Amino acid sequence: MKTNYEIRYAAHPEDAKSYDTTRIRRDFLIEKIFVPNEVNMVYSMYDRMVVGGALPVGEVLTLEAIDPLKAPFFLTRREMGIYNVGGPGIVKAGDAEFELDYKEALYLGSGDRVVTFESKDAAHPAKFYFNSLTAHRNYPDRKVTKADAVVAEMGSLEGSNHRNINKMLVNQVLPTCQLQMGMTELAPGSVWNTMEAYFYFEIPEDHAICHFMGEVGETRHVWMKGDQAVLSPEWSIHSAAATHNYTFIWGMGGE
Amino acid sequence: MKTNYEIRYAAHPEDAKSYDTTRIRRDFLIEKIFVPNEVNMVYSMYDRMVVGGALPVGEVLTLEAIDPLKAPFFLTRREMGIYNVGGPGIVKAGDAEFELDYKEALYLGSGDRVVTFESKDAAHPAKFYFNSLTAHRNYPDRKVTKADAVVAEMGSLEGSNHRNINKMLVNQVLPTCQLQMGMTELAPGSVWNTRMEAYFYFEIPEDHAICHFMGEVGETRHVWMKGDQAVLSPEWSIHSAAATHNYTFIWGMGGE
Repeated sequence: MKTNYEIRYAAHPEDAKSYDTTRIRRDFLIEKIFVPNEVNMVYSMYDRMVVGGALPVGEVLTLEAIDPLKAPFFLTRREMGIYNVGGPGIVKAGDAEFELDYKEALYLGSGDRVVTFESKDAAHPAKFYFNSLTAHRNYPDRKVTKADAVVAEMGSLEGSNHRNINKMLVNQVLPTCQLQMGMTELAPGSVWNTMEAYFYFEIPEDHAICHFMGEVGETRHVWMKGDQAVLSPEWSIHSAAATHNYTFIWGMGGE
Repeated sequence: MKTNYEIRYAAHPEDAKSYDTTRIRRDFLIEKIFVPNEVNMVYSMYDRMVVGGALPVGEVLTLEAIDPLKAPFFLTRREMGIYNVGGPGIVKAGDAEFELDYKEALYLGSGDRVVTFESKDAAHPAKFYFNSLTAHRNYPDRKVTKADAVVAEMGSLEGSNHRNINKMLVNQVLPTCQLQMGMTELAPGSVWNTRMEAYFYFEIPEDHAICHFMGEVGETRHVWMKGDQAVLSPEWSIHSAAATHNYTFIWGMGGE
């Protein structure tokens, strides 16, 4: 068991236009999400979003109240949405207990509760990706699958952007303070996705995603792999083109 | 008829990494290729490649020996590859005469000859796109169509890069000094295109765009392009591209 976190500052669009590739990767790209028996987190000064991953491999991992939360429990005054993008797993929060398989999601509300992550089989570990935002009041926990989602079909073969948007941890489904999350699945041969955090997965290891950012007319990009996330500022665009189809999770807060 | 040209200098990758979007567009993108009864040309200090277009609309257009050539004729000490990407047209070079329809190509060798471009019907004008490099000896002219091409099918549905590479003005088909050119046609639903190279994109709807990548590996940039535009790709630069729709592109290269 080990928790790593880092704080990342927000930025001005006028300054970001001069960033080089190294600077863009340092500030926006999150490369180290899943490491065996680690919980790895980025605390973003864009709306105080925490983006993280937990990878239990023969251990139960605890969600620790990192220093910048200034709270005895991670969810003391926070809410979070969790997706499993690996093998079957279990999330516990206080005495509540949820089974999550591949591509299933879970909202947890505020409260002084111990949160733990575990895999049913260490040979096929759970990969828990999560976003978290502040929460000034509790709302009930809910497990949410694609079955409970508002689905929207978009794009076409011609435009290489045929995809299903699964709106899951959204206002139409369940109450939350500010966190909204969903999952969008590109059809075979579609590669375009025509503050927000984007996490990409279900893409082979030899392929890549070009994630776009910056202001219109001054666009930049960052090259990403599966199981990596990116912070997309309020002032930034957020298109992506990969070298193969993929799925991605999106999350957002604020106003 | 009017001829416009501009000279564009080469760049060091160390300097290019600080270019903003405006500077990248200015130096690397060739936005204005086809204008009625103009020949528009760029002379690049990357291998002294000339990239240009000629759009004859009720006029016969002459290929002029622009000043940076310092020669009595454009082809005095040069060779060129022409593609027609519009309606039927005719290229004359000296007393030689070549009919070019859509997606047909033509190599002209060096020599003191007048070259002209014309459309058969002004209502359906020919769109002549060309690349030219220096040539220290003559090689015979030749028209080359897809039927003459060394064709290689590449990619797949899954990689959105299913394409036919038509290697047309290449060493396997005909001798040239250094110029080689070909045409790659992406399948419906495929958008990815893969020394100094020039890329020209077409057969894509007006409302769609090509995102052309450039820069060193680990320091990449991009430029958004439209159909009937070209881009110069330095020897130190990557050259992949992803469009929002399928397309065809012509490629030309020289050097070593």
